[PDB]
Amino acid sequence: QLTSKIISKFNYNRLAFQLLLNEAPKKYKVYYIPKRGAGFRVIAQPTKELKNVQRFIVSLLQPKLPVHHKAMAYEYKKSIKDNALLHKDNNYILKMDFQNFFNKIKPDIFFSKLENTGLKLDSFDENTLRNLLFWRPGKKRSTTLILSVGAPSSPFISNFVMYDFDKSLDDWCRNNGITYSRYADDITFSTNIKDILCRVPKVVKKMLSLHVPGLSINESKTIFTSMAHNRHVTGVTLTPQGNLSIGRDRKRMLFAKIHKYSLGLLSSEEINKTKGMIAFANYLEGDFLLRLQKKYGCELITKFLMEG
Amino acid sequence: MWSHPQFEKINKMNLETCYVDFLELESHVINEDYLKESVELQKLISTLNESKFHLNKIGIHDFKRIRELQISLEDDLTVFVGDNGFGKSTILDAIAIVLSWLRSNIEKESKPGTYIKSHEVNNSVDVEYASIDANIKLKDFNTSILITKAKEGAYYSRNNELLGVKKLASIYRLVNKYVDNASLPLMAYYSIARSYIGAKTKTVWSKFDVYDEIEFDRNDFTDFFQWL
Amino acid sequence: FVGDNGFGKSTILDAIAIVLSWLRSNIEKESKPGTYIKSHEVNNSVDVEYASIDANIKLKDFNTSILITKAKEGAYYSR
Amino acid sequence: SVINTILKFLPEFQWIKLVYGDDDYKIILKKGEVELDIQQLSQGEKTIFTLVGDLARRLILLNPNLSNPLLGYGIVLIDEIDLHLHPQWQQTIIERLTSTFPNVQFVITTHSPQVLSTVSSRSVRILQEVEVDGVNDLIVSHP
Amino acid sequence: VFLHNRASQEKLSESQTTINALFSDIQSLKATLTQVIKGLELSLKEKLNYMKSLQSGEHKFNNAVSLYDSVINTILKFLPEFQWIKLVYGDDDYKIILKKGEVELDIQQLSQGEKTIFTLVGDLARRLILLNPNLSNPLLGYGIVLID
RNA sequence: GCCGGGUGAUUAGCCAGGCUUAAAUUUAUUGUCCGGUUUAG
Ligand SMILES: Nc1ncnc2c1ncn2[C@@H]1O[C@H](COP(=O)(O)OP(=O)(O)OP(=O)(O)O)[C@@H](O)[C@H]1O
Repeated sequence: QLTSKIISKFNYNRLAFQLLLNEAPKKYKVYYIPKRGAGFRVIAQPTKELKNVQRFIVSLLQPKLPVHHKAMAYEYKKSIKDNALLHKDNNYILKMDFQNFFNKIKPDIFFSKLENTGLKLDSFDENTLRNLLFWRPGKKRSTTLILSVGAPSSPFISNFVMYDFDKSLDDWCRNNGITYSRYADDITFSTNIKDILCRVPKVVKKMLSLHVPGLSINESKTIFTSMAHNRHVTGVTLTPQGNLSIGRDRKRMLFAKIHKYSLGLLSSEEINKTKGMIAFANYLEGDFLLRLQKKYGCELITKFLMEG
Repeated sequence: MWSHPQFEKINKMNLETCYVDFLELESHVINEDYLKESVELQKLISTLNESKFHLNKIGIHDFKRIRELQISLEDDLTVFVGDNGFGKSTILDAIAIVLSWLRSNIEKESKPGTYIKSHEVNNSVDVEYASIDANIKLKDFNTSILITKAKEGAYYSRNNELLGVKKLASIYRLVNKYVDNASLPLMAYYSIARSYIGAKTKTVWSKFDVYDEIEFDRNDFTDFFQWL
Repeated sequence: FVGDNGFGKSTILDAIAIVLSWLRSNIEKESKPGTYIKSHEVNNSVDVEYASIDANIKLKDFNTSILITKAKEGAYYSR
Repeated sequence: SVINTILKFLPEFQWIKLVYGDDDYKIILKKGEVELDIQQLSQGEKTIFTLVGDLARRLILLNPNLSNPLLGYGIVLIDEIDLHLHPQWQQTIIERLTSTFPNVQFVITTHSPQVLSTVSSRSVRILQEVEVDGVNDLIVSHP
Repeated sequence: VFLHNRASQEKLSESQTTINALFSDIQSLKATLTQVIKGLELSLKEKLNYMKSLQSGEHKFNNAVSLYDSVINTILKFLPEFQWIKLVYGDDDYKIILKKGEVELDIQQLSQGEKTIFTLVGDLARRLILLNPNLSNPLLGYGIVLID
């Protein structure tokens, strides 16, 4: 019973909750955000009244839906660093990604997967769930529902959906000495054996067709790389020695910013700008602050840190 | 193909950054003399001029006979050797298909090009669609493009990726606007139908008449005579 | 219309003929195309980019308006 | 420049002229000691005439500002370059095409071993058929 | 197409009194005409020509199926890669089906190499089979052929 | 041999000036106001 708990928690009468149930799939706002380079991107976000009931639903369903341990996105106590620590000691790397990953998830497949787990729900639960977590673009007669992004409940649903695909691909890659990992809609493989990575594009396609109908591979974003060129995994560089790094350009970015700060020629906005980047770099590396102290002295760094 | 507040990022001398800088600058000044004499226009023109057009690589999946295959092309000369029925023509039509969308978007934006015919997809049972991908490198600037078609009778959709070509075409049109006699790239295709070779008294010639079609056939010979 | 000039009073009638054609087409069938402005009819001056025609139809107190425009080849913006 | 470019591929001719007839224009060649008309040429010379003339017209039309318009950029695709050409002309067509237009990318498909005797090893791709994993497929191999 | 229809009707039977059926069809056409006029008259003459099959009545050793097999094996002699050729009826129309390896192809999908050979050989044997209607092996007549 | 990648140190410092190291034809850095990770008030 889920409708009763929601009614009790938010103190909704029968009529108000019926109205919210009817008008829920249309309380979204569409807007554009700039692109790094040239272009634009389109997002859709719900209202404040719907967001805090979506978070409640997610908190209610979290301890009952299994999730594979190879997905390092939107998970507790996991991040980019734990994703990159898997491939930090391998030579050859291959990267692939999907095509319109989020809007290919529909309530038919969500309820099909939900029925297989053995959890039984009444008609009322199915009706409330369908009308609360999905978006309806187009006119009022569209009768099509997609998840979208920018909604607090989409990432968990997507992670739960791709469980079978993760499980089946894992034990196929393990038997051939290949490391595998997925982040949102990005998939990475890495290994040391020569001429073994040319066979996986057909395998992933067969798995995608067999385990989750509808999805497909964007074939224009496939990458092969080795130790003779640039290597990075989701924004962190891998030196040939086998250590994580941020890149030489950013190191000289920060060294020059701090040197210009020592002469008192930095605006107050750039201080808050650089402090976050410094903290992130220190977390990624573990020895950035020691090098800075060994170069400029602890007195100046401490004064800069306590500034503002 | 739009404007931005010019996110700082890190220092670079990419052609894209010059394009964005010029777009940001032109949104403020109104006098055309200043724009026509600004240093950003000079930087954009010099970068566009010294860059050399060069197609980098191509890949084919499930198109005609070829099942899955990737090629890399040299920047000056390439030759394919084979016997009959080995898909020598298929590669050429694939390249003409991908180049047609760039040809179309220069005349006028958001104009469609050439699609995949319904009888080109592979005849095997297990196929579902066909795709072609490509990449164009302007010295240090990279673009890519994907064209695909789903097999008739299926019920799963596929789209095309057309951000790169539209963005590249906008640079050419913007440079063509502020320069009197700007040049354009040359694209041509000499199919096996050159065998067929064997008026209203046109008076005006321009550089956009050669962009009517990518292939060579029939009336081009007639016009050559009138031009000569 | 009275007067002599090089542009010719005929061309104004042609403009009206273009507009009415669209009205006729839509009556025959929904969203049927009409008659477009060909590229060679745009002015040849160096300071032009597009050509347009604006018309208005009155029916008692019911007002409608139609705009038809075409841009030169290679224009940065389309209409 | 156009006339000499066309004459570069046909060494057996002397000059090309445009003569105005009473009601029409005529192009007159001269082979050996006999004047010829455009309709009295063989198939091979017609093919070369049309190919080179079209390429020169396109290049000149696209690059008006250049002092020498034959130096533009672009890409050109040719299928079965050896149509209606004897082996004597087959051995020298490639290097003349590359010498006349030096800044144009070329993609060419061929059928005969005569042309293969005059191409560098770094620009040859050879197609093959190989059955792998029970499925027949096409491969490309560098020499 | 005509040679195939004759092959099916004549050698493989499945036609009963074909001449009588054609005569009845012509009678029904005449009744409809009594009940576009030039087209109807031409169709009536065509029905009479079909009813004249009994008048022809040869069914000799060089029957329609023998000619069909000779033509098919003649074409297949020049194309070693292929396996079999057939004529498939579907959607109220006829189409040609070729088999190569493990994939069936139509006629539009061939390359120029086999298009030229198929056209030249088919036309040459068409004229040989057509202008010598008496020889036991029709590819034994006389003539002169010029090829450039 | 050559070219292209990795970066501790160096410099009124995002340019440059030096020492190391890596290799089948084979990366050209990404989306906020949502989600999870880092720091802080
Ligand atoms: N839909 C299809 N499915 C399978 N094979 C196909 C299909 N369409 C064409 N083919 C194959 O394509 C082959 C011919 O391809 P193509 O014309 O590219 O080769 P080619 O002979 O080298 O070319 P060209 O002579 O035109 O220069 C045929 O032998 C046929 O088997």
